[PDB]
Amino acid sequence: DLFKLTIGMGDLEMLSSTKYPVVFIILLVTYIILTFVLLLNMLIALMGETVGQVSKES
Amino acid sequence: FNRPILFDIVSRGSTADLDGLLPFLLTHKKRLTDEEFREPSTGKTCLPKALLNLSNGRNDTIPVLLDIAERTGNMREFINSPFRDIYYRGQTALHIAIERRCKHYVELLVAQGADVHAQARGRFFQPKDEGGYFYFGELPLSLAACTNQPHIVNYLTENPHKKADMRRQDSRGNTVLHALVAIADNTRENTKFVTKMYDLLLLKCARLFPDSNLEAVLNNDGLSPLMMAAKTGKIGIFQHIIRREVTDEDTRHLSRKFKDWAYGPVYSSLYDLSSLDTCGEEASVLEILVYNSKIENRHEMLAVEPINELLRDKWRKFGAVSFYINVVSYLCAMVIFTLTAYYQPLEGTPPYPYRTTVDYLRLAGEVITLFTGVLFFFTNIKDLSFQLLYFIYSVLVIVSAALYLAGIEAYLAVMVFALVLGWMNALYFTRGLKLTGTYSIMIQKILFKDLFRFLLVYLLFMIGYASALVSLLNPCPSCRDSETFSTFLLDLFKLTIGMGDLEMLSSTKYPVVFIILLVTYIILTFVLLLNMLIALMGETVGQVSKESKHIWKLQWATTILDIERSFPVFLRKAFRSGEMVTVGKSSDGTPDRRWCFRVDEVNWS
Amino acid sequence: GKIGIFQHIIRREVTDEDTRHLSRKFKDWAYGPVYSSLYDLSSLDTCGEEASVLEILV
Amino acid sequence: MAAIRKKLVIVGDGACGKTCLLIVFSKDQFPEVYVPTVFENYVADIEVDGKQVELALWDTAGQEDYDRLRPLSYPDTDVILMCFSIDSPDSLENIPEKWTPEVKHFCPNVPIILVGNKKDLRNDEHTRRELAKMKQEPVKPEEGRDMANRIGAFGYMECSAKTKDGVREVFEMATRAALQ
Ligand SMILES: Nc1nc2c(ncn2[C@@H]2O[C@H](COP(=O)(O)OP(=O)(O)O)[C@@H](O)[C@H]2O)c(=O)[nH]1
Ligand SMILES: [Mg+2]
Repeated sequence: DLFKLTIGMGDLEMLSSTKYPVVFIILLVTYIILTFVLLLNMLIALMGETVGQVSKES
Repeated sequence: FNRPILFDIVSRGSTADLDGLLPFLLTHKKRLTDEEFREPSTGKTCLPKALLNLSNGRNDTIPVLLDIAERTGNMREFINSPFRDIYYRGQTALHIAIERRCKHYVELLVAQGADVHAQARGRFFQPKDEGGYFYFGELPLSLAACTNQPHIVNYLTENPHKKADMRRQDSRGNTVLHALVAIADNTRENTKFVTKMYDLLLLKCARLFPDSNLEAVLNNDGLSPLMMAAKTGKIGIFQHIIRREVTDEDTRHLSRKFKDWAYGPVYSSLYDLSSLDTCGEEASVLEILVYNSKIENRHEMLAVEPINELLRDKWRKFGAVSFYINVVSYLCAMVIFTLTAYYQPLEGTPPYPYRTTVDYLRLAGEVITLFTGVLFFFTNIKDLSFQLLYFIYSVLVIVSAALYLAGIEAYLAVMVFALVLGWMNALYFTRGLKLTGTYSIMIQKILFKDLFRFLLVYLLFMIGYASALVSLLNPCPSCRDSETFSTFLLDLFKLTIGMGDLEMLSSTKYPVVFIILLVTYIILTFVLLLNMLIALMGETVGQVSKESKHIWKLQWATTILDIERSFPVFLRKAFRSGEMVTVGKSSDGTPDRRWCFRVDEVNWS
Repeated sequence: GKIGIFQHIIRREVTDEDTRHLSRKFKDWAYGPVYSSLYDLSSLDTCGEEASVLEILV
Repeated sequence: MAAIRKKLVIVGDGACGKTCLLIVFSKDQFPEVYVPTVFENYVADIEVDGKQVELALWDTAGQEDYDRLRPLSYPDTDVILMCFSIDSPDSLENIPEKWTPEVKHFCPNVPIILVGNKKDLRNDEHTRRELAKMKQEPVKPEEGRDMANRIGAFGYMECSAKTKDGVREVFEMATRAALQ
């Protein structure tokens, strides 16, 4: 369910189970933003090599 | 006769006019050091004015002034009158005679009895960071040393009258050797006399005082000249000190790089590991170099052969084994914590029965994670790139344990948050890997702190705005009651993400203002997220090609030093690098047993 | 927004002793690089009696 | 080894034995006729606990321009020797009112010592008669400790520059406090 949620909208049914939905919201949003930052880093690596390492290596 | 005309007489160097000053002073009981002969703001007496208006390097009015001063009996106060202005406070007439490169006048004042240990405490005599221009060590000998005046230094240290000892320290504790490290740049012309004068003064202090090492007098900050060079980013003097060789037999115990054997081109050199590897006994130059040094020349100094080979040997001896042991231990501890939280029954209010064997396993795992947390507190309070995140994790787990003992169910949430931080912290172990290195270096800690600030602002905004909206709701879907706020917060978050439904608008009495407020709220939330992403990309691209190409050495050095600091001091000494070798006889005649590291090199010239 | 004449008027110093009332940048003392100058504050920190060059400038 | 330098500042009322105390400590000879208003630009070598300390004796006066340039002596000080004559009490009652504040404003967190100079006059008949003419008595040692209690100073010792009694232990205490 979490893989489905992180790949696409999932209606957030799990907050029905939780006693405290606010902490669940905070965890979800921080996980999404951390995943976005990690994606941005592991893809800016290639972009940085493309704009930084073609000076004499290409 | 008068200050305005007298200051003109000394500037013009007219000895024929100063003839009547002495009878005037005798008949009026006046001395050249009274405020009638001193500039009020700068306290500059006659002699400092006489020391800048020099023609052909000589000013004949100065001997006349000194002769008048000795007759008045104020020679000591005239020769040592300090400036009082905040920008030049403490500057006596000796500093002016040393800055002007006038050895003859330096001799004259030192013979007459000038204060050879006068500290210039002015704002211009402060480090550049503290808002100054020329920091030379505040002493007359330090000024000459930093001005590249070997003859004046020799004269000051070998006066028949009064010699300035090289062991003296200024207000900040910087000795003459420290002042040569704060005035040393990285240019080739500057480092060819800073090192030369450094060695000159070191040998001079070695012969004068055989039982004292001038490179061992720490300043007020606890830094020797080597550690100061490492911290302040001075590569040339740092290399000279770490590779120092002296040939004179009397003072050959000051060397640090002892040649051991040679075969044509190849030769083995034993470098001395003094302050480079203290095993935690005192500050170590390596630790200041990796952490405290904020200069861009950190990688150059880490590339110095003794340091680089020492780090490589530390990695070879126990670095990889202990690193993998730490990785396995953390991973297993986190898995245990995840299991114990999961299997926790949470039947009604805390605490819960541990009668069952599975319950006993939960209790044991909780004890294990509590021990890990309290260990992290012990380390942190002993201290008092992931220290802060290991601390916050431990504070969170202890707060959860305190809530669980109190009987508050809320513990799960706090305890869950701690576990999340534990998984994020594991990335420190992944710092070395090239793929996720750039993320583990600075993102996970600095970006998490800025992110915590950002979602703190976001949560306060969202909560206050939810209260503002529910103020508008129809009291009696989302009708106003006791539990309105939480469900309304859920709905608001759902609309922010995109999975929300406009069932909110059906309840409200005034649709138009509700729509206006919601559209504005989407605007501001989008602005917050956009600014968050802007900061993210900005301090992501802050890392550049030169950075990402140089960081790895520094990060591996951080990994190895942390692993080596994690050990107890006896374990630190057990895995020491290098071996004791009889380098040679000391000043007292006893052999010097120094821990030395063997580095093999070639010279083809 | 004439920077040159504004700058000159701000630090106008008249060496002549017959008419020194015109000067604004008096020199209390000056040893070496440091110059301690009394800058006249007339029409700058007006305090509401007169229009302030600060108010117009900002 | 290296001799550390401590900055000592001696403040007090007019004619309370400040410059005389400094001269007695430094040159070992009580001035006979020409006592200077201020004894300036002198460093004195003292040994405390087998450590060499060079005391940069700074003198302050209350006459003419000296009142104006007394504030400039305070910066970078290490110990403050506030002075009051044992014979003259008016300094004693003035010490808390003016001297304690002036020193505190320019010298925070700096050791403070108040010293009873001209101690020899305590038993002097002429000075006792002069005080009785103004309905006054010489400062008692208990009064000195009571004054030190108000300020909270490091200590209170009496000095007699003319007799060269107490002129050494006071500076030893001052440099010991400065070494802290
Ligand atoms: N009886 C006595 N007289 C003193 C003593 N110290 C100083 N005097 C006299 O007091 C006078 C004033 O002292 P002085 O040092 O000039 O005062 P200051 O300039 O305010 O310190 C001097 O002329 C001394 O002769 C002392 O210990 N005992
Ligand atoms: Mg005096």
